[PDB]
Amino acid sequence: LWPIHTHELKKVLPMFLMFFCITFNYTVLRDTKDTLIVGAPGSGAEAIPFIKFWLVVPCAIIFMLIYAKLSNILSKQALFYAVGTPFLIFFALFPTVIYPLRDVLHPTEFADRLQAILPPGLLGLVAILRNWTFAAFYVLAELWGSVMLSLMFWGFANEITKIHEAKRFYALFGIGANISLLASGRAIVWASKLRASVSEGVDPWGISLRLLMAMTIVSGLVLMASYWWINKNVLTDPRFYNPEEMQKGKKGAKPKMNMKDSFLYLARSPYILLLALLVIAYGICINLIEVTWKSQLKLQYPNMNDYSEFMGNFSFWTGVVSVLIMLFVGGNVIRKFGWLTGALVTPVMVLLTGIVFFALVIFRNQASGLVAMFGTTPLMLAVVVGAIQNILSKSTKYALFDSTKEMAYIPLDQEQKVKGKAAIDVVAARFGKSGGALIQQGLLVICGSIGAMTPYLAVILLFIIAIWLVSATKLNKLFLAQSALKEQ
Amino acid sequence: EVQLVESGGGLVQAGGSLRLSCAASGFTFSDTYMGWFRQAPGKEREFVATIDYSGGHTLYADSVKGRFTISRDNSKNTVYLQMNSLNPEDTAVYYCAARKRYHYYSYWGQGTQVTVSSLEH
Ligand SMILES: Nc1ncnc2c1ncn2[C@@H]1O[C@H](COP(=O)(O)OP(=O)(O)OP(=O)(O)O)[C@@H](O)[C@H]1O
Repeated sequence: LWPIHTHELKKVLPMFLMFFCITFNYTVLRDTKDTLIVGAPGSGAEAIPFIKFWLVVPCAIIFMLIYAKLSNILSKQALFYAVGTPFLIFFALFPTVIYPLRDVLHPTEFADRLQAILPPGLLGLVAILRNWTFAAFYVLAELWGSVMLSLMFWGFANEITKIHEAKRFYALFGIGANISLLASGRAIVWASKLRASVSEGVDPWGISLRLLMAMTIVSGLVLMASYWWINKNVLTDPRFYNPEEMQKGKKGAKPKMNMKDSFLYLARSPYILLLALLVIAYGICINLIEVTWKSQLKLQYPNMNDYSEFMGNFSFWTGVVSVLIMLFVGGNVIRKFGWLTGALVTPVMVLLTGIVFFALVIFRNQASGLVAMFGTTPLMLAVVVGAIQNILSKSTKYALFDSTKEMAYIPLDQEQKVKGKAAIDVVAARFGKSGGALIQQGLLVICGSIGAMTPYLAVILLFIIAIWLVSATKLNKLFLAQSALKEQ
Repeated sequence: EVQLVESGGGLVQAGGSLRLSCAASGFTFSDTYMGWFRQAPGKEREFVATIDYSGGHTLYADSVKGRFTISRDNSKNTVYLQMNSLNPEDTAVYYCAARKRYHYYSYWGQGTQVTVSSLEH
């Protein structure tokens, strides 16, 4: 689609370019960080739940504090530059300085001397210390995705966009995110399949990493250039933007509740409680399967080039399925089949594509022999099923799960509406991710490996989807009742 | 009806070679997915190799990859399995399996027994 007028073009094209560059970098780094962490020497998918908690969220709080104290000393555009340019500096220094020195910075000797002491479940924790530059890459990719996408760009947009433009501009950005998924997938596939220079002695992944980070640097430079252009040619034009507009809404400056003044609001009434249960269950269910799926990827694609090429193809097909969804099942299913079915499609889809995946992962030897008669191994079949599950979730999230969340936010009174919305999006925004990481950390420490914890992940996934299904079924009763009295 | 029968089993030595046969009958051989399995006494039946429909796609077990090669002949109805560099771990009764083009269950032959320089009895 292209639902933007002709006069708003000069304002939206720099915005669309900024969003395209930011999402392109986000996808490239999201795939490259998994490639680096999972394919590292002495590392694997077990390092992912340890990073995502013991490095991502403390660095997240550190960066949020630095940003909050920096916004008061720098101007808005100077703040954007001072936050975005360190990212580009790191992504230019990584493949040129930090990755070539990865056999000098990484303390492999101390790392294995430590691993010989810690329990075998802390292999994912000693893989952080063994690959601490790859861990810094993971942290900074997560911080790109958080800061430069959700905080920086979206604050810029919500500040400079008009309310009468916001819906169309955000729909255009939603379709541009899928177009950038397509582009970043093709670019990662190309940079990975560029396993050229047959003359050995060079790192085949070194060239791919140089190409990926070079595309990232060019995209970040185009981002900075479009930001400068929209500041010097648009945000100073009294026709597109005027700071006399958002002051009305900023009179009541955003009162972000800390954690627990909302943890009690999640206990005020069963409505917001069940909605928080839905969000938390989604956040945990999406994370529970990803670590096992990435272990299966490390098994199927040992070297970093094939892993990154699969991640590129996976991003490309996530983009394809996202475009198909946004074009066909955009707002169809919710209004066609009620709120309960729209809220239940995602849990039952995760349930089906997760029990199949965990059956292929647990019953490998039982399946290898029946699947072998179909040309594939249960490892490749589990990889495919996990990729299908991830694609379906990341595709019909924005159209099936978020669309039912916000639809449930409707029949509430404005006070409880905004307060409970803030409560959910302040606690369960990570609570789910951090909990899905902590569950996997505990299961790795207790069980001892990823292959040994997968029978317990399936039981936990069934115990959470059961909560997800029962809470969505109960929330549908309080959603249908309150909607009827709101009519009169 | 779906009679499968194997041939070529026996013994050579630890590191020898054998060529199994699957001279089947009773179905459209050009439209069936064949393959070879084995079941040592006390172990579970594992697969050795499968041949797609014409020889394009072959899937070997990671324990026999590079050593064994599976080949069919849609004209001369028979599935072959050229076994080379036989290890003492290879001793088992080898079954030939056959799945139709759209079915989901594989028919099994009576299986031929293969033994190689019996290891420590
Ligand atoms: N529709 C979307 N298109 C592209 N990116 C998105 C979309 N929604 C959210 N994001 C990005 O992804 C994040 C949402 O959670 P996120 O996807 O990070 O959890 P996740 O699935 O575990 O991914 P990650 O591995 O990055 O944590 C946000 O930080 C945002 O930057």
